[PDB]
Amino acid sequence: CSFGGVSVITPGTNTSNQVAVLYQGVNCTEVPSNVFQTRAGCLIGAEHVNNSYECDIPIGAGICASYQTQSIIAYTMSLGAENSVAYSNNSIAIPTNFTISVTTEILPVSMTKTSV
Amino acid sequence: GKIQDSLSSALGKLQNVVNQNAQALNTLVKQLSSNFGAISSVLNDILSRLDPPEAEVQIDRLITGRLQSLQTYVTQQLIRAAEIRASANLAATKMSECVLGQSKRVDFCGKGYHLMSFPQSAPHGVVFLHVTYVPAQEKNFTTAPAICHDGKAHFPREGVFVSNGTHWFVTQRNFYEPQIITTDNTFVSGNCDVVIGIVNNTVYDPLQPELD
Amino acid sequence: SECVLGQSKRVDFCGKGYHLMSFPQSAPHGVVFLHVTYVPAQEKNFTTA
Amino acid sequence: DCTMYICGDSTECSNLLLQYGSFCTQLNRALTGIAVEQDKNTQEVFAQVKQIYKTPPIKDFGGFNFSQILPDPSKPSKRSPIEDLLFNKVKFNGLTVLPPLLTDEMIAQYTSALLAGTITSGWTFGAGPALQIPFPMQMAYRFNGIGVTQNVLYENQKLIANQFNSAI
Amino acid sequence: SETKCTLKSFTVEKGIYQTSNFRVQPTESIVRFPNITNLCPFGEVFNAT
Ligand SMILES: *[C@@H]1O[C@H](CO)[C@@H](O[C@@H]2O[C@H](CO)[C@@H](O)[C@H](O)[C@H]2NC(C)=O)[C@H](O)[C@H]1NC(C)=O
Ligand SMILES: *[C@@H]1O[C@H](CO)[C@@H](O[C@@H]2O[C@H](CO)[C@@H](O)[C@H](O)[C@H]2NC(C)=O)[C@H](O)[C@H]1NC(C)=O
Ligand SMILES: *[C@@H]1O[C@H](CO)[C@@H](O[C@@H]2O[C@H](CO)[C@@H](O)[C@H](O)[C@H]2NC(C)=O)[C@H](O)[C@H]1NC(C)=O
Ligand SMILES: *[C@@H]1O[C@H](CO)[C@@H](O[C@@H]2O[C@H](CO)[C@@H](O)[C@H](O)[C@H]2NC(C)=O)[C@H](O)[C@H]1NC(C)=O
Ligand SMILES: *[C@@H]1O[C@H](CO)[C@@H](O[C@@H]2O[C@H](CO)[C@@H](O)[C@H](O)[C@H]2NC(C)=O)[C@H](O)[C@H]1NC(C)=O
Ligand SMILES: *[C@@H]1O[C@H](CO)[C@@H](O[C@@H]2O[C@H](CO)[C@@H](O)[C@H](O)[C@H]2NC(C)=O)[C@H](O)[C@H]1NC(C)=O
Ligand SMILES: *[C@@H]1O[C@H](CO)[C@@H](O[C@@H]2O[C@H](CO)[C@@H](O)[C@H](O)[C@H]2NC(C)=O)[C@H](O)[C@H]1NC(C)=O
Ligand SMILES: *[C@@H]1O[C@H](CO)[C@@H](O)[C@H](O)[C@H]1NC(C)=O
Ligand SMILES: *[C@@H]1O[C@H](CO)[C@@H](O)[C@H](O)[C@H]1NC(C)=O
Ligand SMILES: *[C@@H]1O[C@H](CO)[C@@H](O)[C@H](O)[C@H]1NC(C)=O
Ligand SMILES: *[C@@H]1O[C@H](CO)[C@@H](O)[C@H](O)[C@H]1NC(C)=O
Repeated sequence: CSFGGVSVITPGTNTSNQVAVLYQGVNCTEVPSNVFQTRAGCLIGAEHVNNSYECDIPIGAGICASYQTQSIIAYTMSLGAENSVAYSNNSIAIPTNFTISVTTEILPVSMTKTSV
Repeated sequence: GKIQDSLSSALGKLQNVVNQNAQALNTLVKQLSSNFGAISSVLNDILSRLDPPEAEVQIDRLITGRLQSLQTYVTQQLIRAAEIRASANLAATKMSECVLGQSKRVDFCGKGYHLMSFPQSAPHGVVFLHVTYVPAQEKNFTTAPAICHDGKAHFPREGVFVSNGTHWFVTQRNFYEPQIITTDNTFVSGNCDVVIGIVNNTVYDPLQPELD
Repeated sequence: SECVLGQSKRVDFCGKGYHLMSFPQSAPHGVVFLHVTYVPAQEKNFTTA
Repeated sequence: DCTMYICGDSTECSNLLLQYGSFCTQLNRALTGIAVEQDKNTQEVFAQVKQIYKTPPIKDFGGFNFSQILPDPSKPSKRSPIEDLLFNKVKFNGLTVLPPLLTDEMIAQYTSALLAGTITSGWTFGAGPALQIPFPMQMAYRFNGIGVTQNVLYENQKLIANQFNSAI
Repeated sequence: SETKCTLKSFTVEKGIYQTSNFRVQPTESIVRFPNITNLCPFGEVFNAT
């Protein structure tokens, strides 16, 4: 048979109360609008778009979801922008200015000492 | 001034270790109310409606379950402590190499070129504030590997040869600051027919005019 | 970070020899690093002071 | 699925197993944490680049030849020749295998961008914006970093490029 | 609501949560077997002379 987990995708109750549902590795014809088939299961309640954004909520196999266009949508995540270096056999780029930047890094060192 | 805003308005790695420990300690106590296949969960109820020969069999079923649950708690704490230990070992290395030194390792003390680092204490950990240099506002020029002059090939001592379109200078590689090519910022090796990409230009001798 | 996005001076962190550069390739469930290094060769002896 | 591995269909088993408390909830939490960590492993190794960089259509790299490790445009997967060599050498009672978040097409696309960043900009794209430099001059900067003087590269360029090509 | 119950809270933060399982249901019970057979007499076991 087709047994499998059920997952709920929510933008957060402080944004909306709409929801989408993933039936994991179940063929989307035997689940019991927007029914969308994924390599990760059958997704109900999100529409599939053709754009590609940065990943928001990870569904799997390259598919993410977001609350943008509302409701829930599907698609393929974005690896990143697209930069094209003008490389040549006698060209160089040299910086004329700088910025001083400061960032943070957080690390756990301890946990609580318990006795039983 | 922006660190202060972004925090005052992110400590999820510290929150998660607190949450995991509390979620485990609660699961340990919530197991004191399961039967594991006995008549109740209370020893004052098996010692009140059973004679001693029959209450042994029911007390052992509770003992086995509670021992199992305590030992599961103690295994998962060993596995979680071995992970906190590696994080603290990395924090101790970053305190040595980013706070008491300047690191050359790429992306070890921030993103950019490490200048300096400052520590701050947190509830069960440490925050590093990394100060780095980032280059900005680039231009293109045209380059050559060497300059040919008087039949010799000249290479820059610590820079790059660049051209603004009509003239040839030397800069340092990370900040644009052009200089006249002289025999004080270049050195010579060989004749100018083995390098590929040599350009023709004049290398200025400082003594030659000044003396004369 | 340290062998592909920069040049390393840590001994043996990026192969045997003096690290020149490194190239990554993806494997199934893993990564392969091709380290390019410089190895000195054909030495002569001399007197020194 | 703890319940389906233990009992498994039967109903006399489920009510008896209900007597053990949260033993099965703990195990599912433990296995789910492991599976979420496996995607973060891959994100931390491979998604180390802001942009998806491309190599220019020429291949004038000073006599250096990177064709065996650049992507192959005549493929659905767009892997390189050496990445193709590496990939040819390596339902039940409640058990399930989840797929990774990144396809390995995506992983090959991250690796080719890391490669084009290095061949075109040296180490500048790892500290900020990518600044192009010719490959022979970048090789000469690297010879300085190991303490060799940089005319040793320019006077031996062809030999050095041949040795690289044979080693590849 | 099933998510709120799974988390034991009234506010869920953004994420993705495993909430339950889907299991197709089977109908009817087909009992297959073989053809040939006899009434299998016990009348020589319980009724022997
Ligand atoms: C280098 O960049 C800085 C900015 O980081 C420039 O300084 C800014 O100049 C603008 C216009 O004059 C001012 O509005 C800003 O207040 C300045 N910023 C700061 C922090 O003072 C600077 O002019 C740039 N230098 C060059 C040579 O381009
Ligand atoms: C360096 O010069 C190159 C060569 O023109 C510039 O790159 C081109 O920029 C134009 C306009 O942005 C694009 O349409 C081309 O596609 C780019 N690539 C080419 C022509 O190969 C680049 O902008 C210059 N860099 C700086 C910092 O001025
Ligand atoms: C390249 O830089 C040089 C600077 O040395 C420019 O030449 C000088 O330009 C100034 C102002 O235009 C004149 O007063 C000088 O007489 C020029 N010559 C010298 C020897 O200083 C030159 O114009 C720049 N070229 C480009 C294309 O920007
Ligand atoms: C760089 O300078 C040298 C010497 O001034 C040039 O060499 C001369 O080139 C011309 C034209 O090819 C020949 O007729 C001469 O016989 C060459 N003389 C010597 C001594 O080699 C060289 O061509 C210049 N390079 C460029 C690109 O102009
Ligand atoms: C440099 O000279 C030394 C000797 O001072 C050489 O070591 C000798 O090497 C030969 C051949 O391998 C051995 O048979 C001798 O026993 C060595 N001498 C001693 C004292 O042990 C060394 O090989 C020379 N290296 C070069 C590059 O010339
Ligand atoms: C880069 O190297 C490859 C070898 O791995 C070259 O491709 C081979 O070239 C030889 C002749 O030089 C042919 O006999 C092989 O059939 C080629 N193999 C192929 C095409 O898979 C390639 O030509 C080199 N690149 C350049 C620019 O020379
Ligand atoms: C042994 O023989 C007797 C005698 O026929 C069987 O008894 C018959 O049982 C069936 C079913 O119970 C009744 O319908 C008949 O009326 C019974 N016969 C008589 C004469 O009373 C008995 O069943 C045989 N034993 C077995 C194991 O088959
Ligand atoms: C959560 O709610 C508060 C107040 O209702 C609001 O200020 C905040 O922006 C909300 N958060 C999100 C992520 O929407
Ligand atoms: C689901 O079943 C239909 C009917 O056989 C089939 O066409 C479809 O391919 C199945 N789903 C997947 C993901 O293969
Ligand atoms: C997305 O683009 C494809 C191009 O092949 C097209 O066939 C498809 O209809 C598009 N999807 C939507 C929702 O427009
Ligand atoms: C650079 O390439 C050009 C082709 O446009 C060629 O004419 C020139 O000789 C090359 N120079 C070097 C130094 O490779």
